[PDB]
Amino acid sequence: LRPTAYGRDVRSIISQLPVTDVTAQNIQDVQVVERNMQRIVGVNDDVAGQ
Amino acid sequence: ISAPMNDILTWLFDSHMYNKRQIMNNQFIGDPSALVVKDVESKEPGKFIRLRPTAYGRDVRSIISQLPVTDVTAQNIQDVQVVERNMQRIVGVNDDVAGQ
Amino acid sequence: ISAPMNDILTWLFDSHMYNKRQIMNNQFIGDPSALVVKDVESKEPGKFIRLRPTAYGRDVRSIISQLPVTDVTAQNIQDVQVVERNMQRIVGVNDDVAGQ
Amino acid sequence: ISAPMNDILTWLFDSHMYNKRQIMNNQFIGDPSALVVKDVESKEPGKFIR
Amino acid sequence: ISAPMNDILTWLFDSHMYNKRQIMNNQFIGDPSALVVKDVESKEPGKFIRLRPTAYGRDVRSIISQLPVTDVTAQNIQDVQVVERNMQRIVGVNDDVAGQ
Amino acid sequence: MDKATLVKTIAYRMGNVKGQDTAIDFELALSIERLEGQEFVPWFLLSENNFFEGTAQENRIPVPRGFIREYEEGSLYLRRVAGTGKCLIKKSQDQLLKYEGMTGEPSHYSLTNQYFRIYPVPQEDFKVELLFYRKSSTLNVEDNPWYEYAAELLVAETIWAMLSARRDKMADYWKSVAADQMRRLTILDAERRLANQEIFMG
Amino acid sequence: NKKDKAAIEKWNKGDTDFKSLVMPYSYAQLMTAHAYMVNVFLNRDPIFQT
Repeated sequence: LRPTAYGRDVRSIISQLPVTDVTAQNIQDVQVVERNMQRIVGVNDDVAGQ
Repeated sequence: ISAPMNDILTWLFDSHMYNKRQIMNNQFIGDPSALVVKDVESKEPGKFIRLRPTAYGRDVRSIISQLPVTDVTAQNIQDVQVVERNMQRIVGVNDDVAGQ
Repeated sequence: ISAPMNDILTWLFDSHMYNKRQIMNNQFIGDPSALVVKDVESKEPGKFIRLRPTAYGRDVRSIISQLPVTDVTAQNIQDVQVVERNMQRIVGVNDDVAGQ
Repeated sequence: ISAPMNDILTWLFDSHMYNKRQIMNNQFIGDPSALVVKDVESKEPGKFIR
Repeated sequence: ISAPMNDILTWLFDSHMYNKRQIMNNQFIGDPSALVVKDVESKEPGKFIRLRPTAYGRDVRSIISQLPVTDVTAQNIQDVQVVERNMQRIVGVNDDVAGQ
Repeated sequence: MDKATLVKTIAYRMGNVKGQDTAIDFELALSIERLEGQEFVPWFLLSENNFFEGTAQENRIPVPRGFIREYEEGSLYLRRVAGTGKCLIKKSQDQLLKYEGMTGEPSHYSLTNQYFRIYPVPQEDFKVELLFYRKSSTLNVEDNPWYEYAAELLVAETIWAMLSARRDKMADYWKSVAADQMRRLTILDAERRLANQEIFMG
Repeated sequence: NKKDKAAIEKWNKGDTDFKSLVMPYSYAQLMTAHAYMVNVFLNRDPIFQT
């Protein structure tokens, strides 16, 4: 700490901004659309089979 | 054909590596005045860092503490795995689509 | 061909090791005045570290404490594992590709 | 060929062993004045430290 | 050849055992004045330790308590296991090496 | 500032007093004497390197003349004849009784009131050096350090004393002023010392 | 190590302490290798064959 701040508490001065990606769950959605694509084309298709 | 994707992979790796380099080292933040210094700088196994008289009543935590750091770019790994699967699909060397 | 990668591995190991060297030893931070010293320095199995006369009525918990240390470079291990897999891919000695 | 590595192993072991030696013993911190002492120093199974 | 190591094992066992001897017994810390004594010293199955007349209105929880003790030398067991494996390596009677 | 300016300022700020001039000098010397007795020691009371020669078989080394304390970032150093040396280590006396009779160069010490003790009792003449704090009257400097560096603290303190005898209530005010001046002086000492210094853990 | 002489003294008195050592690993590996070689060449029935 600088001279003018000799007695301050260390915890208060610097901190890291918190960030989160809310678009990180798009993965479950990708998986659905792909299954739906297999259904139209019929190359490796869920239907016909249990 | 695969060049466009490969790059996305290099970008991911490099970003992660550059952000780790900058912040992942152990470092501490503290008030210089309250402690006797030569004591701080010793690696002996048991050592008492003696406080100078003024801080005899202060919260010890306040005097010395370690800055907290986290890498937010450490989840790029899930993303790498997706792009690689997508790469196997274009080339067709070991591919998911043929039989899932 | 693989040297560019190997070098990345060496950097990781060395960084972790140096950061460990600096902070691992177990050290305590404390107020010298409040305790009788010869007592602190004894390794006998049961020992009462007596407060000094001038501190007869103080609370014991406040006077001495151990500094907390953590290694933030201890996760470099997941990163080592990736680079090694990538190395197997260039050389092709035990390679992930060709196979599911 | 292996010498350089073996050493790293000896260093690790020795450091650990030296740090354990210094601090791992049961010890207590207390105010001498408040208690009757002979009581503290008894190993009998049930004892009231007055 | 193995004596240097065996000796390390003996030190560990002995340290743990001596530290246990010193503090294990179950002991209580309390204020003698507040309770009628003969009551404390009875092993009958249901017994009410009565507060003395001079303490008729006091709260029961405050007067007597059991000192907390822990053995910090109780983890020496993980360390014993390592040294033993290292001993099998020098002698070669039941050895980890040669085999995965 | 110097003594004449100090006396003039003390007389002026006490109410333009003119009759008393000798009492001001008396209570100006007593003010320094009182300040030297308190716990806080400024940086300008640090001495220079001093060496002591001692005969064989005496472990007791007398304390230096104006000793107040031992310099923390300092040590007692044995200077061997060749010019090399070692730094002696301080322990309590109880802790240094194992050594009686073990033989060799001195290695540890204890301070017990008026005497430094070298427990590995030397069998030949030795020589040690030390840095420590001293009372000013014993410093080897041209002018009292206090006059140059802490002049305001001095003025206030003197005024309190003089006024307290006349029973004005202004005193408490001047004691508060002196306390503030000493509080500010303590911060400088740290700053002066901690300037251009970098601290690394371990 | 310097701390070692003290430990040896404790042991003589009846007590126990830590004295330093160099880890085995490398030795074990040489010995395992020597064995492979002895078995492959020397322990055979004819040894030199034509």
